[PDB]
Amino acid sequence: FKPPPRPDFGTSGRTIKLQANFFEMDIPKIDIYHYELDIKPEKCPRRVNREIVEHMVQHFKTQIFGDRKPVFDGRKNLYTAMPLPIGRDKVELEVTLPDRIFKVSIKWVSCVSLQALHDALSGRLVPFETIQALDVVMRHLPSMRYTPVGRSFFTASSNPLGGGREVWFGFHQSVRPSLWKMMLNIDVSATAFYKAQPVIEFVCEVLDFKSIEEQQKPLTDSQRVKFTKEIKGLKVEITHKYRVCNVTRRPASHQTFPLQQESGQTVECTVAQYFKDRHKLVLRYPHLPCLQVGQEQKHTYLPLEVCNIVAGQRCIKKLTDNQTSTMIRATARSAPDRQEEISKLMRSADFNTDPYVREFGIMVKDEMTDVTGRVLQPPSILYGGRNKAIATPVQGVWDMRNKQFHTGIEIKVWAIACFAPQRQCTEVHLKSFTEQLRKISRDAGMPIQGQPCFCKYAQGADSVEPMFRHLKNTYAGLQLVVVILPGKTPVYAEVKRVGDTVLGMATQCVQMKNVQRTTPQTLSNLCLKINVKLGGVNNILLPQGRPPVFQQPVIFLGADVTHPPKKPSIAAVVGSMDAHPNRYCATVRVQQHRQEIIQDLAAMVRELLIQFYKSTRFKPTRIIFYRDGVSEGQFQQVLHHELLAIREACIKLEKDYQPGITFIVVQKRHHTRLFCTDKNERVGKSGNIPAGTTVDTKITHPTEFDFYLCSHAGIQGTSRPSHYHVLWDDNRFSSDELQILTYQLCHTYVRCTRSVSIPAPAYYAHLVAFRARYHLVDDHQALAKAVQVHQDTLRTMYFA
RNA sequence: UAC
Ligand SMILES: [Mg+2]
Repeated sequence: FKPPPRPDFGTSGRTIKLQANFFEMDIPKIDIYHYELDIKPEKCPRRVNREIVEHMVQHFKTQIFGDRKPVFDGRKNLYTAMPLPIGRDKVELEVTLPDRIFKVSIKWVSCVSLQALHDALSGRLVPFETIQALDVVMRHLPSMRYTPVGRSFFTASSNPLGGGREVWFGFHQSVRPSLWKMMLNIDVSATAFYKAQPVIEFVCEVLDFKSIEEQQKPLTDSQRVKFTKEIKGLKVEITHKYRVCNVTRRPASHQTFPLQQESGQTVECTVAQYFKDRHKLVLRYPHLPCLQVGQEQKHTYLPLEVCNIVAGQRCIKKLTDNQTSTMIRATARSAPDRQEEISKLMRSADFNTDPYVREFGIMVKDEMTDVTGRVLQPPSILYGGRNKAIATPVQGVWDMRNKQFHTGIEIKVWAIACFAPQRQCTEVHLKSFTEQLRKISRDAGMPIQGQPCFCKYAQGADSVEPMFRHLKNTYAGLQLVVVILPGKTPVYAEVKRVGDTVLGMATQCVQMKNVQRTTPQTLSNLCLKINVKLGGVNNILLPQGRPPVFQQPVIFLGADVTHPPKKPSIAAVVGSMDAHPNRYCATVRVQQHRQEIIQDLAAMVRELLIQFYKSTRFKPTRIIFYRDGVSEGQFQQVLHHELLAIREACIKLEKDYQPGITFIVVQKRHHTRLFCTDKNERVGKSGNIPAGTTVDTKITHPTEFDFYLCSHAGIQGTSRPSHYHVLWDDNRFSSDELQILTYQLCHTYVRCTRSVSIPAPAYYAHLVAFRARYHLVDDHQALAKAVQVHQDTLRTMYFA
């Protein structure tokens, strides 16, 4: 029901001086006053409402507001520093915007006690409405100055991404509680928007046209479908605002609509003819389709040449890899650089001279918060082979030189399928590839004995299944099929579909591009996934160097949801199947569109418990549950349902079975940044904090059990420390034990010899759902059937 | 193949 209080403050690890992008706020103790606004029409966008309120305050200045500067949230709530002279009773007013008349009623609703909040920060376990009030106050002005996106703000600076897209720089701002004081979280952000250009040029940039003069013919269906999928849902505006709901198949010269003549009779009329009659405009490009806007019952069609893409539209649809890369190159910068940019941002914002921040007596410190962090000692890693070499993670990174796999799978029989055109990928390529791969393999501890028994060329996904159907039937004990493919191709999905869901064979693909030039590290990293794909163990945590939670049987779960770019959401939960913990088992379900809550969690947890008991012959006395990607506002419901789901999964097994459940939420999408005070502590060109820095003081929840942990070594840009919030804990973990455990689990990721940002279970869950995505593409019964995995595939970490 |  309620998250546990904080048990203790972690004392383990080596102390480090840090600075967090949290800026202390001096909050007065006075009572803010809360008024409610009912504006009609009631479905106006927040910006219009803000303009209405502005003009309202400036208009009724004489009898209502006076010299007071109230702050507005864009919806229905208006706050004032000192009370409005209206009393309890509701007042109605009219506000005219320069041609429209708005009826705005204002009635006093409540009082916001800043003292209650102040005291909550000091042992009176926190009012959300007060924090939200402060938020409104702090972001009243930037909301009117810039383009608000969630808790961020953006503007237009000439930073093309291509695709009709652009880069907008801005910032994130959020009022946040912390022990004792109120913090202002300020970070530099940037996101993708759509350019303010004519739809013609949009078509040009989407279909790679240098000019609209080319393609002097009607569009390929191929093209229409792409442009349709690009512009659908976007707002346009007439050059003489509408919402594009569809794109016509027929050109503007032939696309018709029911036109009512003055006699009353209706006759079908072409868009071109209508624009020639009504607007005296002859379409220059009548061969091009139309944009169906508004209601589909309205039958409203607009030619492309008379529409412009409305400025300020954030790009939500998934970015291409090149666009994403460009975004990275434009946004990524070292930690000191980002810190300086946040400083310039604070200087530019100048909260202390803000009329509204002044009005409410709020004051913001210009210095980042001094926080003392602790670099946790990393776990050693035990490898196998003759040596049984122990590797020590230096800066969250280690290697496999003079090291073999823990239990390297002896590869005797295996096949090679190349879908690469043989001109591009030739016999000698395959030979040098298998040669190099074998040397690196023997050096890795997973010996691929003998040349490949099978090795053939093929093309088209249509031939994937039967080829496999042949292999499994002609080679006894066939362990692995190495599939070679060039560039983007749906054959990967087919190979994964048949391989994981149909026949149950381990498949390891390589890009054709990476076949010809082989680097020892690439091949080694390939073997890392190949070994775990065959059920082997690459490496384990040092047994003696582990938290006491491993004293009695414990299962580690990792859950995540993934949402579609009608298409269902994918829920994925994985569980540890040994005591290392290395090998994991996977469960995956399809569920309601954009439903974050794992609906069928109980069945999955039950299934994982069953597999655990089958693999270890033990009933886990403790269940550790790492939940990914849950907003701070969705906590109570996801906890209420999923905790009861795990509990019910335990009860459905046995009446007496009640293991301790630790419900933890891992957040990676936040704006908490940590910087090194001493330049001697900076690591790499990024200048980031080292791998293992843990912050559970100062900027963390005043009462609850939460902590920041930066388990990964920043390679590029500024590191984002993973936040962990303990929603439940029957096991009564200490801060040190839980933080160390969470840190050590980040070293159990098998796809790389380095510490990752989030623990292996959550990452694995993400991989499972991401694989289910490819399992889908190729009614609920059929989907759940297509996502289900072959039983022989099930034991093994196929998602690796 | 591995933010
Ligand atoms: Mg997720």
